[PDB]
Amino acid sequence: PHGHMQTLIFLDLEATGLPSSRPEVTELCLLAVHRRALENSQGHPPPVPRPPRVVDKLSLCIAPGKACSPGASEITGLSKAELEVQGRQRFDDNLAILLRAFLQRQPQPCCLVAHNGDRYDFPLLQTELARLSTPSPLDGTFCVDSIAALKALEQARKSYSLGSIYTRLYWQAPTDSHTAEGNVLTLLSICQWKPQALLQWVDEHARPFSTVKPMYG
Amino acid sequence: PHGHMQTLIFLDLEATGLPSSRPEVTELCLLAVHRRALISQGHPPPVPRPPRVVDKLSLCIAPGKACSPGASEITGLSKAELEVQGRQRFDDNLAILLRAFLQRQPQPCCLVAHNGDRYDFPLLQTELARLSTPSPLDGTFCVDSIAALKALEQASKSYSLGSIYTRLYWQAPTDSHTAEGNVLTLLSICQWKPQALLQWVDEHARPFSTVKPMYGTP
DNA sequence: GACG
DNA sequence: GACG
Ligand SMILES: [Mg+2]
Ligand SMILES: [Mg+2]
Repeated sequence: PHGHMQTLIFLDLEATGLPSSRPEVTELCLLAVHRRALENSQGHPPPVPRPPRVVDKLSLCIAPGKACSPGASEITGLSKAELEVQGRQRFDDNLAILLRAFLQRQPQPCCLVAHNGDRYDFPLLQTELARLSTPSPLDGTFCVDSIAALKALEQARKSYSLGSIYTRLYWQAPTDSHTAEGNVLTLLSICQWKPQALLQWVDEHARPFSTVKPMYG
Repeated sequence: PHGHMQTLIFLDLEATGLPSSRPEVTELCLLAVHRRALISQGHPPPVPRPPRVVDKLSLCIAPGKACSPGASEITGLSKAELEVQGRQRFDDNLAILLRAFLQRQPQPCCLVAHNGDRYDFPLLQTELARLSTPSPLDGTFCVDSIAALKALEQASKSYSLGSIYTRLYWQAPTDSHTAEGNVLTLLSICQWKPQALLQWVDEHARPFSTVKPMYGTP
């Protein structure tokens, strides 16, 4: 299809609200894993996988343009006030230099992985990038939704939210459901359930991020 | 003295070995924090929570020489396994990245590292000297958490990272195998008495471009 | 020492 | 659904 994805980038965004509200990103986290590190499961239940030794990790809190919805502030512990008080910058030109440089240290093709990404994280990110005079640093990178991926894996009435899956696989509640990094780590663990099968699935379904259309605007 | 450092960037490096060995960085973690983000109830005193708003960067870096057996034992990293997963080298992009990471910080910026005055800071300087790019740390500052933690404790035996932690908190550090683990350990330590901590560190911050390279300038 |  |  687009060849074997050499790097998986688990991605999660915290933001000001749900899609209907035209949300802005308050926190982003990327965790780049090499396929090799990934294809590097137990019995029942299997232990929670340890993450690979070799990973690159990025986590940035971000001052949004508009205030957080009350619901989003309670879930994330983030507000427009504090991100600005504490001097967080906008989703600006730099941030894309930063992402660019971070993406630059991953062997291509890179494929972004997000949970409900096709509905939420991907179109959100696209929107936020579109706002920039800078060129997007993701044009060359691919993406895929982990919900689709795990529906297929688990096939070998269920909820497919992040926590429903995680608890189901490992019979443990996820560690941190309130930060971008927490959600990425939970995401990573469900994707390590069947590393072999999943990377195969990711390779078949990888899709260009350039196409992903904006949530809004 | 230099003014107020806006960002405390806790820093830790893993590497091929110790200073005598001419060591190369293999992993790097920065956790950037704002002076704002800085009580406790119970015994032994709880391991505090990292603050909510933080920027975190953690990168694996391929070194041009093999990891000494002791560095591999500590970190579980090896040159060949970094290279499998096509980790890059400490190059110009990296500096751009760090540049950009630091440029998202409120200035001025002060690195804090455990033994940095003797290991991380001079080593970082060496890594940055090797390449085409200007250093991103040319305008950055530095302080050692050992010296800092000395004072603060002497106003209330070993000062290895773990010894301080286990002693304040009565738990083993969560992870001593990775750069982020050490940054987080270092972070919790610096939250024992953050008020003073930061009192202590705005009095002491110093240039990083005064930092002499551990070695080399090949 | 204390850092890998 | 499921994302904040
Ligand atoms: Mg999410
Ligand atoms: Mg250290």
